[PDB]
Amino acid sequence: DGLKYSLATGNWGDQKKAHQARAGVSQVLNRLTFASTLSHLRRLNSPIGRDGKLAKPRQLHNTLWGMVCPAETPEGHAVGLVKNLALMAYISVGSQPSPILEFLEEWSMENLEEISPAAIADATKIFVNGCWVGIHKDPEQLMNTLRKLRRQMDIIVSEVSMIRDIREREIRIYTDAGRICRPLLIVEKQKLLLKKRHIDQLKEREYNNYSWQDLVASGVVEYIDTLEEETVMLAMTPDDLQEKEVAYCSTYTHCEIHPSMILGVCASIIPFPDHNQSPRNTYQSAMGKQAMG
Amino acid sequence: LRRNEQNGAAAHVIAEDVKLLQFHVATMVDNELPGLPRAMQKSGRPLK
Amino acid sequence: GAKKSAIGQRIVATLPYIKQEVPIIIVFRALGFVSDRDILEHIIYDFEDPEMMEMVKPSLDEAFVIQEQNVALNFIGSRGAKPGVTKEKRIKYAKEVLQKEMLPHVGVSDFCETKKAYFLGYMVHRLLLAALGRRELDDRDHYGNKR
Amino acid sequence: VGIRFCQECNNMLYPKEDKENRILLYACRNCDYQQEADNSCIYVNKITHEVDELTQIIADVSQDPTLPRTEDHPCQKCGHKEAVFFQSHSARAEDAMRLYYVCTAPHCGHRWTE
Amino acid sequence: DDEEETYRLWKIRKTIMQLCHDRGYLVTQDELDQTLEEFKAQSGDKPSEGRPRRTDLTVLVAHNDDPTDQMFVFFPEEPKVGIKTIKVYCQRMQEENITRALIVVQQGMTPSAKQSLVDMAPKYILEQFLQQELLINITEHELVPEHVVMTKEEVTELLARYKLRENQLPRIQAGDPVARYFGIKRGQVVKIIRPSETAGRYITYRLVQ
Amino acid sequence: DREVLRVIFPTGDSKVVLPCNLLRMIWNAQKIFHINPRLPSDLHPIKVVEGVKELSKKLVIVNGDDPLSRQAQENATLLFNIHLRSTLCSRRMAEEF
Amino acid sequence: NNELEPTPGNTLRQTFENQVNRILNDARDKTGSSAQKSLSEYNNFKSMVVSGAKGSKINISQVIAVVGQQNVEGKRIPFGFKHRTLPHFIKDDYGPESRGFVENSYLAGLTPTEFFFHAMGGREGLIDTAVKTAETGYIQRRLIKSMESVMVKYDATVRNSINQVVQLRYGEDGLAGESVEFQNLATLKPSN
Amino acid sequence: KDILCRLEHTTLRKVTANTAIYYDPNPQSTVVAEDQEWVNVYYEMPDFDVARISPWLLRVELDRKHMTDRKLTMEQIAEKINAGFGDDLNCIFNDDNAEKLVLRIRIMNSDENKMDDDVFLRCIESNMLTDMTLQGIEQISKVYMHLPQTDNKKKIIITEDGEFKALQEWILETDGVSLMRVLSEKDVDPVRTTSNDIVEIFTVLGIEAVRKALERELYHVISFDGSYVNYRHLALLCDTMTCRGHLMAITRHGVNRQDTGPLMKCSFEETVDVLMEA
DNA sequence: TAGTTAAGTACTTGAGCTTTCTGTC
RNA sequence: AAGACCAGGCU
DNA sequence: GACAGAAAGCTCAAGTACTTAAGCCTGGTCTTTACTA
Ligand SMILES: [Zn+2]
Ligand SMILES: [Zn+2]
Repeated sequence: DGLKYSLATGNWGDQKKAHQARAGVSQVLNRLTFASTLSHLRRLNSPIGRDGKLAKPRQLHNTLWGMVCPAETPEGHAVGLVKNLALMAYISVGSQPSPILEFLEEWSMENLEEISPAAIADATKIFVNGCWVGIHKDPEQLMNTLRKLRRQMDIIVSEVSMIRDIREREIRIYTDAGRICRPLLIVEKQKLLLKKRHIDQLKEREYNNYSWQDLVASGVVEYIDTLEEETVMLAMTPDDLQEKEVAYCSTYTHCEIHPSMILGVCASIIPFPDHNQSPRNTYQSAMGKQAMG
Repeated sequence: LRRNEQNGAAAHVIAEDVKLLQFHVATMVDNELPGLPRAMQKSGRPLK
Repeated sequence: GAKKSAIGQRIVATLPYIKQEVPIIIVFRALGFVSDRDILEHIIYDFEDPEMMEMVKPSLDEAFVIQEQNVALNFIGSRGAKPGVTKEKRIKYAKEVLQKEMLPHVGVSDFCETKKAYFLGYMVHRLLLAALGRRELDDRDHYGNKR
Repeated sequence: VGIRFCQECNNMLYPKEDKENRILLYACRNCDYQQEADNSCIYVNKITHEVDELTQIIADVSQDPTLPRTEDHPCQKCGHKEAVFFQSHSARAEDAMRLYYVCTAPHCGHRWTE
Repeated sequence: DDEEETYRLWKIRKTIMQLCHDRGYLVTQDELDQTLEEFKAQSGDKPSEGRPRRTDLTVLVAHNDDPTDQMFVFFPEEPKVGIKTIKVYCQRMQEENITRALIVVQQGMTPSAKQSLVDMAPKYILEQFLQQELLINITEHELVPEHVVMTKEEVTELLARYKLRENQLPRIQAGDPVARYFGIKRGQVVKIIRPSETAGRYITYRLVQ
Repeated sequence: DREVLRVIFPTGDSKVVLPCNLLRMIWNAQKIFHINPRLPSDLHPIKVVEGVKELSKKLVIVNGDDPLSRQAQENATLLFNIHLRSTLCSRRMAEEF
Repeated sequence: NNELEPTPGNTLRQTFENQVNRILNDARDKTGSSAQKSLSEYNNFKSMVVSGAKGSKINISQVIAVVGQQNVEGKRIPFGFKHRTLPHFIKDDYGPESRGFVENSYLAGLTPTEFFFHAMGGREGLIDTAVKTAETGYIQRRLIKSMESVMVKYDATVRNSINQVVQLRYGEDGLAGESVEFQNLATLKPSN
Repeated sequence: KDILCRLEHTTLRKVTANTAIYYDPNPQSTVVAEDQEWVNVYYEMPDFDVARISPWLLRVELDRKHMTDRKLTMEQIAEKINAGFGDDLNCIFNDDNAEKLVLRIRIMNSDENKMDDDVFLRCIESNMLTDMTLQGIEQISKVYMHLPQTDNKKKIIITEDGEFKALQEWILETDGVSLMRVLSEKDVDPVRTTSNDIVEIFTVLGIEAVRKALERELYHVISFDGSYVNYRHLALLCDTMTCRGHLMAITRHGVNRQDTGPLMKCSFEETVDVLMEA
């Protein structure tokens, strides 16, 4: 009855403590249209109170790029507080940081009990799920080996995010659940790692048991979350930004699959959305859930 | 309280009943009194 | 105030299940680090920077009156949920609070006090870096800061 | 000037005035260790904060692929062409746009400002 | 120092002569208009250990209707005024048989001395004025319109014409700076004449309460 | 009246909100009565002044015979009377209208 | 190269932003003027704007020429990432493209970054529309409750419910506000 | 510009480059290199080295750019410090010839003749930097100077021909308001100087001035958008707000301090409490 | 079957400084 | 019956 | 009788309790009583 009540009424907590219980979860699924059903199944809610007149948490933040649809929000008191997921966005399910710590102990790291606190200034700190585990003195090779192992899927799951903040000398590793991430193509030097044989095999995908998981396992595509993007140099398209010009940049490390993947389910049905005004795109994203079919 | 006053039981129980009656009488007029436990219906719902 | 102008900025901690603010040095001494060199060695990772010393100095002076670990534990217990009748009861309650409700992700077994000291020292160091302007304040709407 | 510690209990030295010899000394109030001060300064305060940030910036920032880099400005000691450049981070100065340069090659950690 | 203090005293005296002229007291045109150099020559330039002490500056002016009423303006030498000093001023006031006087305080007055001013009210009426308040004539500001104190006969005619009881009029409090400037008491009615961009002119009446 | 206007309106803003549009009204009269500007007029200049003076008495905002009522009436209608006299000037009537 | 001199009363950042905004606004205005001059007499956009039925000269400029700079909270697009706006740009890039200047027009279509910056720009307008209403309504209600009893009596005086006099004549001239029009004094301005 | 510098608040901290506390046990045998010269010039025929003089030295440096921007004088600074604190500091200061602009401060001579000496010198530094108030009027953060292009801030006068001529004159706009002392100031125009604060205008000029100033503020905030609202509504609002003789805010407090019927008040913002009091 | 969040104003309270009367010289 | 939550629409 | 100290007093800054929080409209679903005795 506890599971049944909390899933039926929507109040999330004890029924006797319903005053302290959070509400609004587990709404009735919308069946007006298939697009409405999909948008309802892919939706995010900010717990910030709807009554708050503070504008800041409602504004479209830069870090929503590729993760949350910029066009699709409800109109009213909930503007910017209810957000829909991008098409290629994936939410991490979480994993235990048991193998990562063991590999770090194998990779010459110093435990938190054995540091001489005089040598802690030059070395780089290492964080795992927020917990400071130890220090390391060669961040470059460590970060290279970690990225190689993640790309080979060997002992680091592709859902694990690794971040090196050079100026603050910190290295952060998250295996935590709830992190939002999206796939990107790896760029080595000025060239994509995606080549014509991969495309041939994917075009012959039927009766070849070769799929997106085999594409991931080859080290061609990589999952990247929000705060790892801070250390990423992204190219909008390969044929345009990888080729030599009067150069803006040469250290590109990743490339988007396609720029249209930043839109949500309801905003992906709009023809020519870049030729319209953004309020009109938002209005269409809201009205598409009410279109009959 | 009328019964306990007719019995004359113990001055402590009379005072406790007086406090309880004060709470209920005040809470019938005002249930939004801060610093005090707001009255509850058997549902766990607060009174109007 | 005369005191406030002389001291400057003091660092205080709001521990769970504890009534009011507690100075950082008192918490560090309660963790088992009596000596000021060890406390500053956990707070400040490089002794050649005088601005960090100038920022930290008033906090040391505020908590000079407590020098013993048991005295610091009694000081913390006096501000617990309820004042314990006996001093050792307050000491035990404060020790339990500092083992369980203080930084549970760092550890729970009684060996982990050293790691708790490092993590608290890192927190204070990050606060000092923000106060010196050497780091940018964290953005609450940064979508990587969210789960 | 900066902190120093008593050599027996490793606690803070703080300054006192000797009244007879009329000299300053450092005494740790947890003990009787008295040590004559060699710096005649106990407290300094750089109100205008005109300290150049070259000491705050590290040479490891050269490995950041998202920083810009130009061939125009050469390094002084080695003359490697490549040098990543970036802006100040001091919040409180009479200027806010000057570029800090770090030499890009693996062993030359040379940092300079134009 | 002393040139600026001379300038302040000249400003205060000019504002006090304008005050007295506006209250209906006999003030000659030369006293209304005194150049800084003329005032300097009259009162002997620098004040500090100099000729214009604060006590050198007191003003006696006579009312136009009756020369018996008169009025004194005092300039206490102390930064703060006390009950003793106010009692000395009241003793001089009784000796000279005058009924109305002012006090120009350099910084402020103790509440015990403020209560002493009002305690005297049926006998002798004393009004406190801060030094800064008299450093400029607020009546000459563009925002302040013209204020005219009405007589009792005019107030009666006003109330008979509009058939109004006294409390039905707009009000002005006695602590209003303009009410302090004109020395207006509770129960009196002021007439305000201000220009309007719809009519051209408009007259408003404020009761003093 | 010009001196009064210059006192009332510093900065010289001549745009004023008033009840009845005298220029439109004069233009209506010209077209209603088929007035030829090319020909001499038969309107005696005394009657312009006298009609303006008599009309100004018939525009009453404050009713009363007391001096207070007269002053209130004058203050209420000062701006409109100034505008009316400016527009119904005898020279202006003889030249333009 | 530190050759820019700071304007009086302004920070170096403030004057740098002012100069860049001046340049971009001048560019957007010139392009709009050229686009408006290029319009034919048969153009339906011009036929709608000139008559004042709907649309405007800035709408024509944004449709044909340049959408223009996008602003958030009255400022140019901020740095949500560490020292850059998007992961596509390099750190410390204050150029027009990096900070939200939309070079293309609606007819030509926007690039992906300009599209995201325009979405950020429209979100601010949507938020302001959603937020301002409560405060405006609360002000309106408080004004009405404060003034509800003020009324013109048969004395032509304006009095509240307590018969206290607020104005001796309504509007200080006693006239209703619907029959009045704008006029010129014709005696105020002339030379003597 | 002279009036701008005379109107703006300036603390000693803005013109001070850096501060250091030294220990110099004897006047003449100084630990700094350059101070020896003027030290001997002042102490060869010593000014008040008559009682004992304290081992602890306070030493402030002054940036020449900020010192000369505000037309300050080191003699002025020494006079202001000495007058503000009394004789409890002895001030030693350099001539302007010295490239390193130094003001050598020691605690009272009559104290070396409660707080510990160096700690007291730190507390003095922390007091001077925030409180010394070298120039101008406090609560005045910044003052801006510009030539207005709008006719509503331009001085318009009547020429000898009776025409209206608009003049361009420098005007100042401050951040922070202290109206009374600014109206007192030399060469400031008392007739036309105004602020945007309503309570500040009230407590200075009275109720009719607030009537007019509030009318102007409301007109500005309504007509800034380009819209037009008839004068009568603005006049009625101002008259209702200023009718009772004091500033009646249009809130529950201001509306319910009117002596109206309780049934009118219960219908606005305090329903049960109004009736309870009645 | 019975019970069982963020703003803003008004009011209170505690720190700092006046008069007057009462005692002692 | 009534109460509660939620979603959407028009400004 | 003249000084000083101790008095009641008084005023003036911090801290605390309390208030409001756009208008209209359409639906849907869920639940009042489950737990001790
Ligand atoms: Zn020691
Ligand atoms: Zn180099």
